[PDB]
Amino acid sequence: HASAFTRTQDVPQTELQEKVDQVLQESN
Amino acid sequence: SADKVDVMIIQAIALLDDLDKELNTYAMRCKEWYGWHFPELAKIVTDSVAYARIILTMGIRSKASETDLSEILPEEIEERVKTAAEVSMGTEITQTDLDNINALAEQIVEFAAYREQLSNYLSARMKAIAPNLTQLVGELVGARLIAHSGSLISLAKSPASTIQILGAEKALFRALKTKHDTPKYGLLYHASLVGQATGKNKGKIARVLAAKAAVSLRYDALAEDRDDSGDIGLESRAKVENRLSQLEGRDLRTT
Amino acid sequence: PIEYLLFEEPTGYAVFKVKLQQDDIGSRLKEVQEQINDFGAFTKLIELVSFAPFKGAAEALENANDISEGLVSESLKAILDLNLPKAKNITLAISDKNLGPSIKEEFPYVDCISNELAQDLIRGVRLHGEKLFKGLQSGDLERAQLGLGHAYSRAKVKFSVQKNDNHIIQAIALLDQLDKDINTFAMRVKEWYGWHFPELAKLVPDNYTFAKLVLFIKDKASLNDDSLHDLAALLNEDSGIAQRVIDNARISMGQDISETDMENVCVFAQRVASLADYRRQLYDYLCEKMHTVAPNLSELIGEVIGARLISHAGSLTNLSKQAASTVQILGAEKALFRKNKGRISRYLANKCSMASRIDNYSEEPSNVFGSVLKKQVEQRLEFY
Amino acid sequence: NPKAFPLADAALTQQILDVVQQAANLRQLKKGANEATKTLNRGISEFIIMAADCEPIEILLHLPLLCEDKNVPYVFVPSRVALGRACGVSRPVIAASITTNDASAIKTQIYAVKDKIETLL
Amino acid sequence: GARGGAKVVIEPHRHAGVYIARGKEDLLVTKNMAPGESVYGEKRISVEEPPTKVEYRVWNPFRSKLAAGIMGGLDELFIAPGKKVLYLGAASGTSVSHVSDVVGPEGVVYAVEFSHRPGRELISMAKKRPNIIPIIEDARHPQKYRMLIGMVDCVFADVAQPDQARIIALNSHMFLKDQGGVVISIKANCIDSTVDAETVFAREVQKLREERIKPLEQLTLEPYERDHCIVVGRYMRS
Amino acid sequence: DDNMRREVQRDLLLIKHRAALDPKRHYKKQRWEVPERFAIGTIIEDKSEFYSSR
RNA sequence: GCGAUGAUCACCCGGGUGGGUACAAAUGGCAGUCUGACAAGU
RNA sequence: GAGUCCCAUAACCUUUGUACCCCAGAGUGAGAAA
Repeated sequence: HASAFTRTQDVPQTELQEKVDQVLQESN
Repeated sequence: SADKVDVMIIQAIALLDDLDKELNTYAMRCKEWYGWHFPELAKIVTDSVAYARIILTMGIRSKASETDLSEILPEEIEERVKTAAEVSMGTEITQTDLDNINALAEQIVEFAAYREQLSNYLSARMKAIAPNLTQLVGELVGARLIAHSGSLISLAKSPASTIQILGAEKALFRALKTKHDTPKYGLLYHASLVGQATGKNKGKIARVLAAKAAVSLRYDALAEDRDDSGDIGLESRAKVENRLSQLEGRDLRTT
Repeated sequence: PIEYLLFEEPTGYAVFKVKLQQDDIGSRLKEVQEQINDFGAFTKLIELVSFAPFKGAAEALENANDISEGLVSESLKAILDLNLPKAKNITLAISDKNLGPSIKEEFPYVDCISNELAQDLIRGVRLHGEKLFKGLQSGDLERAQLGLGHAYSRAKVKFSVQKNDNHIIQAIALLDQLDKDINTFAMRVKEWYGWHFPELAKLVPDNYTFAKLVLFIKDKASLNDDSLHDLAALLNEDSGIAQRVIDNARISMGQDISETDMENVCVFAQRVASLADYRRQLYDYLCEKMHTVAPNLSELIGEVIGARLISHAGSLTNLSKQAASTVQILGAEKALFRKNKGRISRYLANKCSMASRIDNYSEEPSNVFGSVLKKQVEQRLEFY
Repeated sequence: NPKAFPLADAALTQQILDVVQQAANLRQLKKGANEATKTLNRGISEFIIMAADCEPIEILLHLPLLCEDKNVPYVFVPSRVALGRACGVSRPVIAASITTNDASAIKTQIYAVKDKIETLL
Repeated sequence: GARGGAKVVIEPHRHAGVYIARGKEDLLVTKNMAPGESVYGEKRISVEEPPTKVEYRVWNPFRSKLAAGIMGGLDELFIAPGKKVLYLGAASGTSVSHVSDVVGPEGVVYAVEFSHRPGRELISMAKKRPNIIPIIEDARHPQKYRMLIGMVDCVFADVAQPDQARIIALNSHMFLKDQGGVVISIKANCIDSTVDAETVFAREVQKLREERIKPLEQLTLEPYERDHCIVVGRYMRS
Repeated sequence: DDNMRREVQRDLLLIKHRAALDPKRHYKKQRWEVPERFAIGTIIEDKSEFYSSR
């Protein structure tokens, strides 16, 4: 079942999700 | 003496009856005109003064969401206008349209501010020109009694029979010519004592009150050295109250 | 094969899960159709699973459009994402077929349905309305529908307050009302102060001036040379009233009234002063609005006169609608437009009708045409 | 998109300008805007023709409002100069009306253009 | 005839919300949702009742096809006080305001129009009438404005199109409750001018039947109009 | 109201016997009975109809 | 050096009568200010 | 004993003063000038 707790999109839908994941790839 | 002229009385009541009218007419104009921006207010708040004060507090519906209407409206009503504001249906208005409507609302509240002022002043005139009448019948009735006659002397010169039925000449003379029952309350129906009575006793107290209304009045009109105390009216009031009490103490229904 | 149902409310978007699937072969049987009406049966078929109310009025219109052109909004995407499992393919029932491709693009794993079976349930959802929301806060749909109704409509027509002309009709009705009431009160002020100083009422026939002068001269006994100059400053001494009031106040017939009486005269006179000041303010507000609303018609005949004609027709749309002859008689009761004289009135009536159509039907009317039309009238005036 | 809409193509203006001429000969034509307005109030018009080059164009746009309210077809022709010439009057005509008469000698082609104009709308 | 100084006796008609004004001329009349003005210049009547001044509006049968319909003696009118009404082809408030009178404050009228220009008048008119909801949209795509419409007791259509019957069906399937009312006005000339007026009416009745609409009644609108009829039918989903 | 005014009663008589007043006016055959409920109205004309119908 | 964006089209002896619309005033008219000794309890 | 509840705080009529009107009215629809 769809759950908020685990991301179900498999790609970052919200532009926020774009920005944060960029740092995470950048960080480590 | 400048403080004992009845011509001031007859004008002020005429002004008061006038002032009620236009303030009503302006009230509908505000409701319709402001109703364009927010039509749902009229159903919620019916009072014109409270209605007008809202537009002063809130100019636009966006401002309605956060503005506090506690001093104007109770808690239940003030949230209704808030909820109506976002689901409102009226269009947005320019500041130019906002300004004059606010200025119109300024007139509405001001007229209420003066209308009570005239009412207070009229009461002051009532207790100074015909005090004994006021204690018995009241100020607001007392002003119209003299106004119908046109002068304190003229009403005083009249008998008690006319005073009770002074305000229903239309029903009177029509009834007299058509062999039908005549009015029994006339203008005096709106006195507090008549309101206290019930059923057929209303007719009784009207007759009793009017007889004492003449007693209190014709002291005021023809007194050379009346004290501005209203004592005769006060004792006259007690007699009618005693008459009302025993009259109301009756039980038509058998025990 | 349906499991989830998408429904839209004026308050927000509602998703439903289909607990039981109605018989499809016997869809047209009366017995299945009666169930859709029956709330108890319908609740067994579906259950409200989600509702996300719109944030405000603006969002509803934007989504209301996006639904209309068969588009998916950000709000719709978020709700469907949270509810629909990834999954072979989860089936969603939707009223609009056009929204089908849009939903498929954003979510490849969802298959949309718009067959009669979906329509049948969608009808049931809309049938029972808030009763299915099981106490969740959905406001009142009927009013919210009213909330969105003209909002959706006026948007497409691009309706604006600029085209609105009711403000003119209200202004004229108020202005004449103000003039009557200013006069009526001002007369009462004259009677009120007439007792105290009857001659002065004769000296200053202008009622507005009289209220101001009474405000200064509350008591006729108070007479000073400096006060004479002050009341002389009020208006001008050309009429000589400044000297007359001093002389008259010295020898005048009015019985002195009480301090309470004089208090009301100035207070009432103050009220008359405010209304005339406001009436002047509203008159100016009328003047500018005609230049904005009907620059041609106002420029031809005048702001006030044009307003009265619009009020007579009931709306600028009505005035533009009427034929030239009807327009002429529209203002024939107050002689707004007024044998050779009659010809000009008929001539002017057509050009007034000529202009009203221009103003009403132009989103942002100008006065370029209004100028030349009047110049055409002027040439006719000289010719006759 | 323009206020002038729909505008007949060069061919259609010819048949529209055809019908008006016989209507003028048969006394079945009302010429000028205010007459056209009157006919719509009485509901005695098959359809009404307008010139798209009217100076200004806003003056004749009230006629569209009446027809669609009354479900009457309407169309615009490019030239008021040409329209007036077909009307038979020596002055430009911005708007014209064909009056209702099932007893016209020119009934057939009126209903013919009345079909094309409806398709145009 | 109905000249200003004259007086009339206003009485209820068989149909709820419809009133008759008697006198030298019998006028079909209804009470005004918005007293003090006329929507299309129509003739108005004023009554003093305890004293408040209630106002009455005349229906012109020639202008309003429904009013002509009532006049010919329709057995049943689903349009009634406290009923949800959806009006197709609402060109203006000429008839919608009249319908708005019958439903009253409790009910509403969902007015549907396509062309923008008449809508502006409709929007202005719907403002003064809180019970009128105008939806400026093509009736051919009810999906576009399903957003704004709830249950509807009766669906009325005066759309003068060859394609009306499908338009009625999609709306009726989508908005009309079961056992709800359907009132269609048909113009033979618009549909198929090639064939007589009579055949068109028979054809349209057939299209209603296959759409699960049971026709209840037929009326022709002479002397008020030609080649016109009102169909009254009930939507039997079962 | 009970004990209705004579003028209202006379008016109702005129409508019932409306057939006979004018020789050139004729009406549908009808049986008119006083309604259980009714109102009397004064009819107000439009401004544009000043000459035509006033 | 024109025009469908619109040409053309009540009484009496220049004057007096007559009439209509809107506002204001009348201490002008309708228009005349009810009756009069019982009532109430045991 | 007896109609406030049909504004005697009023309606209508007469007289008076103020400002307009006597062209047709769903006004008409092709002449005018020479």
